[PDB]
Amino acid sequence: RYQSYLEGVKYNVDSAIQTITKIYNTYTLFSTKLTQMYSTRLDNFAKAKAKEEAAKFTKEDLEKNFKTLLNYIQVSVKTAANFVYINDTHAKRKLENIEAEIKTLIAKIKEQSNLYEAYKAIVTSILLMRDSLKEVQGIID
Repeated sequence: RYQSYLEGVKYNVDSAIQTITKIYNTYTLFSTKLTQMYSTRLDNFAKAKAKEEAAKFTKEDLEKNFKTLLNYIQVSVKTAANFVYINDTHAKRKLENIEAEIKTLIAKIKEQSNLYEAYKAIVTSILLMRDSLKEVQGIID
């Protein structure tokens, strides 16, 4: 009963952590394509392929990943609202703080026309958020 709440929060927090890693790995890959397409060491064929690849990253994909992240945390918060003990109510409080931050990041992404700039606006925040979510996992398990 109460165990299924703890299990549900653990699953959704783990999925949120994975989603952040997916977003950060996308940023890393995007960055390398932008570097490659202006590189002086690469030939024209290779730079052209890198320019094509840099153009295939979408704001839609970033926004989808952020909606996936928000949804995992929102389920975590709804489930954690059933927590009653001193340590797991603290986990619930951290998750609500993280939910609010995710909404702020989704708003920041909207106000950036340039996709790389949108990633740059959120990378520090999501890296810190992943660490905070790792703390949450320890607080309850």
